[PDB]
Amino acid sequence: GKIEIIVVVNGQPTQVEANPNQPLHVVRTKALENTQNVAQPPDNWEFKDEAGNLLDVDKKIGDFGFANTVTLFLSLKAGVAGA
Amino acid sequence: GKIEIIVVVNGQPTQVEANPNQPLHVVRTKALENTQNVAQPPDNWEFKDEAGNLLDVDKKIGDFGFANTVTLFLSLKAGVAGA
Amino acid sequence: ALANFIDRAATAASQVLTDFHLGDFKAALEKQVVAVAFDDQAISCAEGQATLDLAVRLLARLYPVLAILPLDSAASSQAQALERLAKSINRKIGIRRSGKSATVCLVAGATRPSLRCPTFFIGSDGWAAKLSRTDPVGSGSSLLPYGAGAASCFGAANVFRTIFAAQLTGAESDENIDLSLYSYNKSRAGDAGPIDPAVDLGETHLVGLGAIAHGALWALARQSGLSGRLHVVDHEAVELSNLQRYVLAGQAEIGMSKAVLATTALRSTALEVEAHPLKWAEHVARRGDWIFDRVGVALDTAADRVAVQGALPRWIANAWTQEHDLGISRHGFDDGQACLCCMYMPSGKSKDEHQLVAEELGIPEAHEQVKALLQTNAGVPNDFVVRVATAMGVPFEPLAPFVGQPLRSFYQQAICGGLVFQLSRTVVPMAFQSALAGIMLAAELVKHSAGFPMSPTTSTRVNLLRPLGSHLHDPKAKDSSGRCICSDEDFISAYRRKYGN
Amino acid sequence: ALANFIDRAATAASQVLTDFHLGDFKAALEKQVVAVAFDDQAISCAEGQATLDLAVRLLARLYPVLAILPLDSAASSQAQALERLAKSINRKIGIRRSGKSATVCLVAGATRPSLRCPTFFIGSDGWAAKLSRTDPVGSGSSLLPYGAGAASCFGAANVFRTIFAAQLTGAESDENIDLSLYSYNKSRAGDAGPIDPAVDLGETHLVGLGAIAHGALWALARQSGLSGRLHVVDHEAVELSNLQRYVLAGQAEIGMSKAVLATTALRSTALEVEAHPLKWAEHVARRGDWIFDRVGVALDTAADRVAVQGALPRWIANAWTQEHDLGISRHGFDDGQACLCCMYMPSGKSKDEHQLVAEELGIPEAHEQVKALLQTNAGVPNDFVVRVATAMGVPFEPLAPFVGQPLRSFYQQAICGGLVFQLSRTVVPMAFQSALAGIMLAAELVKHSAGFPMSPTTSTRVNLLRPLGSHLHDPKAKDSSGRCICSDEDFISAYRRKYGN
Amino acid sequence: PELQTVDPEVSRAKFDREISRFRPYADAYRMQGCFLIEESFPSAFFIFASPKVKPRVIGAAIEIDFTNYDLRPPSVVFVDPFTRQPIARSPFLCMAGVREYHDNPAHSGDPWLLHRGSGEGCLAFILDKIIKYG
Amino acid sequence: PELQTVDPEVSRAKFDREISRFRPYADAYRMQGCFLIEESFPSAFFIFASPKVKPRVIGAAIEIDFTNYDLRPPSVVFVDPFTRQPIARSPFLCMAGVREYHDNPAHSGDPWLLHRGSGEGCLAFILDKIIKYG
Ligand SMILES: [Zn+2]
Ligand SMILES: [Zn+2]
Repeated sequence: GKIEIIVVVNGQPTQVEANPNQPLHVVRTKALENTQNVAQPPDNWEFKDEAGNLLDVDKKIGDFGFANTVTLFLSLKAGVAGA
Repeated sequence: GKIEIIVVVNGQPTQVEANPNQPLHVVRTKALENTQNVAQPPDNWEFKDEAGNLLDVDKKIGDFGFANTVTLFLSLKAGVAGA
Repeated sequence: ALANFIDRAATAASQVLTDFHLGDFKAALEKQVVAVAFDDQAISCAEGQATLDLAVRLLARLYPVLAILPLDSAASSQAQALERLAKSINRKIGIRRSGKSATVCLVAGATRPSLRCPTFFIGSDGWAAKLSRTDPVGSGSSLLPYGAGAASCFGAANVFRTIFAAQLTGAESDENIDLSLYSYNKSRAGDAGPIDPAVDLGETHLVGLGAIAHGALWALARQSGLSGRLHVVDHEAVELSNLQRYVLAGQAEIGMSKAVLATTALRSTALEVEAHPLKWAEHVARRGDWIFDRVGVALDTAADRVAVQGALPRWIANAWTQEHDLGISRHGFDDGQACLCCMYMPSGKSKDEHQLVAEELGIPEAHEQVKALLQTNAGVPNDFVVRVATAMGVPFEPLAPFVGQPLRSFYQQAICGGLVFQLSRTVVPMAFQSALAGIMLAAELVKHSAGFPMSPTTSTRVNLLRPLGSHLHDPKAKDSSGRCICSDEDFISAYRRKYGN
Repeated sequence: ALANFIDRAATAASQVLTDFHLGDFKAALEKQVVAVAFDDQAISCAEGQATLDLAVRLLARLYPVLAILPLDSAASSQAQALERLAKSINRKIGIRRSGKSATVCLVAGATRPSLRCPTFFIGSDGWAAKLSRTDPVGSGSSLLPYGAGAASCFGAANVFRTIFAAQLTGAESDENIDLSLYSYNKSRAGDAGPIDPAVDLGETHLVGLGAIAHGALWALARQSGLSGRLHVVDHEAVELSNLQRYVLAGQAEIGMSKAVLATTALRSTALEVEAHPLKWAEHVARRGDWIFDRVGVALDTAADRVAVQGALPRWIANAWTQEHDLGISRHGFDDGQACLCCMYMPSGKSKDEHQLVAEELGIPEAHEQVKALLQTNAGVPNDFVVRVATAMGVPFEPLAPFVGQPLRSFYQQAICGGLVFQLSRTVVPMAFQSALAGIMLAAELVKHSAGFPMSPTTSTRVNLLRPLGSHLHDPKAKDSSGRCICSDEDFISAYRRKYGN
Repeated sequence: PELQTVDPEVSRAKFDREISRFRPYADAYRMQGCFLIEESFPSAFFIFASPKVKPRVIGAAIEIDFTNYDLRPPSVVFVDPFTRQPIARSPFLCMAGVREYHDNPAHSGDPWLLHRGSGEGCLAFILDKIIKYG
Repeated sequence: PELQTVDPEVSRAKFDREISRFRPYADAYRMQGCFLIEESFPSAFFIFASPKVKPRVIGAAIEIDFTNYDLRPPSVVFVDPFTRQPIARSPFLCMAGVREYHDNPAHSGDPWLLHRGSGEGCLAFILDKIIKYG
């Protein structure tokens, strides 16, 4: 049963269809291309669920036990610059 | 004014007349002869007043401020033998 | 007519522009005439004056020629103020009083200029920031600066993405913005956030007084009705290059203590501001109280931010800017949510000695050989050193004496001793980022102390090099390694001892 | 028929007899026949049996031939008991049943023997001890042993001063004695001390179980109506020579633990006796309580006695015998009066180094020279060593190597090292002294625990080598140097913490 | 210098606990030549003498600072035993758990918050290494 | 051995007071080479190292016993610094205030109760002589 993921990528939401046997870094590659966020190295992005837990991109999309429609977040690490 | 001293010497009382310009070891010599307690060295004897204070035998009999009739004690040091 | 700080600006743009060329960038700027047009509606209210003020504070830190365009006679007064303000920031800035040559335009109030160039209408209503590419949006009538000042930022951001569109990917102009700075959602008629500006800050510490802090100070200077005591903390002074983001530093403030600047800026507010020209650790040492009601953090390193959390304040509002993003995160310590330290926790796990030494030498592949050399304590072979030298991009001859020596002696002198580093990018943000994060840090501190309900998510983020995100909330969960200080029973006891629960 | 311990007796008499000759003393004893005569009045009461018992316990430890003389048929029974008792002490003792050859005689009861020799009538009435050289005094009818047993002692003392009068100065026979053991004054009709023998000892410790303690145990065995718990403490065993004073040790008890003997002796009393074959410090260590209600001390050195006071008992009764004297002193610690430690405080004051070194070398006269030699640290001259050697009664040649060495090196090796002592009188008391001090120690412990008013003076002393003193009270005042432990605020707090006030 | 910025209720509680867990093993350390001379928040001063080496010489004296301790690792400074002053001239203690290691940029890849809570950087760990390689 | 016979409330109070009066001067003693290693009723263990002599060597280690203290003087025993065991072979401390002096019969003429209360036989007096002639 394929899952329809909405990835909020740096505040810009996009939608990626995923098969449960794919590893999660496929949804990451796909969302980062839909939103043209391909400059930064992809490891700079934190894949998190709605409660903000950090998800393993190697773990398979089915292993997360997501429902048919799920909203994830692709967010940068919090910054340090202020001066 | 001469003083009349009763010296209890090892439980045996005796009486010595003293002039206040004599040092107290004269009353000691005299009481120890009246009671024939001359064997032991005289330093073995403690000259004490009725409250049991130890009196200096060099101090002059007038310097103690005794009344006309006074009762002193000439007693051995407390012993140590018991076994 | 470029500013004497124009190089710090080029550095900032060289981190966001594809194919940056310095001489080209300067020449692009000199072809521009950025216009600010405003009418009687804009100048007749606090919000409109605020929006015009911050717009010129931002635009004047980049563009060499501005057009200050009053659209009727009511604005002629404000237009001299704005001219003055821009000239205080860049004394050699060009000022036009005609839109003929304008290349981009920002407009406040109700009146359309009839200019041929791309025109953004900016305005506000209380907590709402409003941009429109098509129609005037006007300024409201509240004493809140947050909607007004954010709109200046969106406008300044849109001016930049319009001039430099060829060097920017996915950076379309916004067609409409209507963003509540209370909820960080699209503003709705049903939920109009509280307009009452009577808020008591208690005893609130604002640590770090640089670019972000200046946006916060801008906003706090412009909310009459704030009362309370505010400690501002920073040991440094303003430098010339800082005038590229510090919206409250003109040429006159160069060399001025940042802590002194912050106090002067609030001199007409009802706040009792205390200036500490100290580092945070010196402020904490001298106070000897360790009770901090509210702390707003706008420092520059993760270590400094984590150290604030260690003092265990009741609540923290944290602010930052990076390349593609700016945001603020809120933090109580005993609240089931993330603390400030969670945000900066290191990733990974402690590695075995053999795996760490193999990684620091640039040969993770060689972990098994590294393990053995540390057991046997044997002399490293020649090919091992040729592989570490190659991996690290470093000549062999300096490392040559370590052949045949123990691996520990090699690792000690090349790594712990710093040898290979001898043999071997400061992020400068755009003024409109620093200003808006600062404004957002002010809104958090004010909202928290007003007792309003707090954001559902730990953070709220914005990317101004793109059109506005539609979902600005960013969840972060409490760190779960057990190694964070919000897991530690001693830290939790010290907090509950000071603040209850 | 002299006892197998007769030598310890000759040692005891050689400390009290002028011109002692051992062979003569033994020959004087063999010319004696000491008689104990008694009638129906004596044997028909507790007091009379006690007086006869202790008389034979004393006489049988010195004289080779006794005459046990029952004066009617009622006494024929007691006379076999007494014969048996004397033979248990000295199996080779001679016993006569005729007064023909008697040289001295003691008489209990109402009947005069018509003997030609010097005769002392001994008896009692409750607390009163009674001797008479002229008339019978009889025994009373109480269950108190103190008057009865003291009279046995006065009689035994008078037998000795009569046999050995030529070798004793100012040692007249008593003509009359009538001494209250309650008040230690001459007994008066108005003040008859309490005859009720119901006394609870609480938890009373009797430390040291030698000669004095045996007189105490004699008395406590013979006051039916004592109840309570009594700890008896001593690590040693009875030796042959001890049978010269230990009134409860016959030939059978030789080698027996003194603590075991004390318990056997009280086996028919209502006391709960606890035997500790330990030293005082081991008893104190094992108890771990440090609450001592009553302690009766009959030890053998001042150091041991002072150590008991250090444990801070509520109250102490201290007993001793020396050459010309025996006595007991009472001690509460927080009572304004002397404590046990006051009795043994050292006399003098701390001396300067130069004065102490000059005295220990036997040259107090040379203090000024000694002072200089310790300043200059110079070599002692030859005449200095010849003077120390002479003063100390010690050959010069051993000390010769110290000439020219520093005075400290000399003083260190000759004094601190014990050299001159290498190059270079245990007081054995009479049985009747040990017995009467023991009886007096019992009377104090019983009176204190009965709650009777306590003696005005710190001590009560008796000299049995002379007629009885008429003023037996001996005052001793609290030590005033400040160096005694009853001056010390810590000691006073520890006492008040345990016992109140 | 590191000033105390952590709520000192935290750092002082943990400092005291470290000392508490040192006290049972004080005899064992004495055998190996390790003596706690003085303990007062935030310093612990020890001296080190080899028990087998005779003459028995003081060969090391250190102060272990626990300022901001446990958010920050403790510092180990070799001081003069009598004067308590730092002596000039893995040697120096480049090991994880010690502030001087983590503040070395060459060890930036091994930040302390990876090791926090794990027993590294406690008082026994530091002492056990100093005795072992000493 | 001396067992505790004095009411230990007394001896333990005075022992604690001696330590209390040692604590302010702990730094001063460290300069002269005197370190209190362990303090627990009735013993105090110190170690001694010459501060001027370099190499800086442990040259003395003592245990000062305060059993029955102050009715009885304290005992000073030279022990091995690590093992705490008495070492075999004025030297030995024949001085007034120290139990080993007063229990010498040759010093019977100078009994301790003449010196009690006067400052002789306190902890500072013993330490001050050991450092002075050491
Ligand atoms: Zn945390
Ligand atoms: Zn006393």
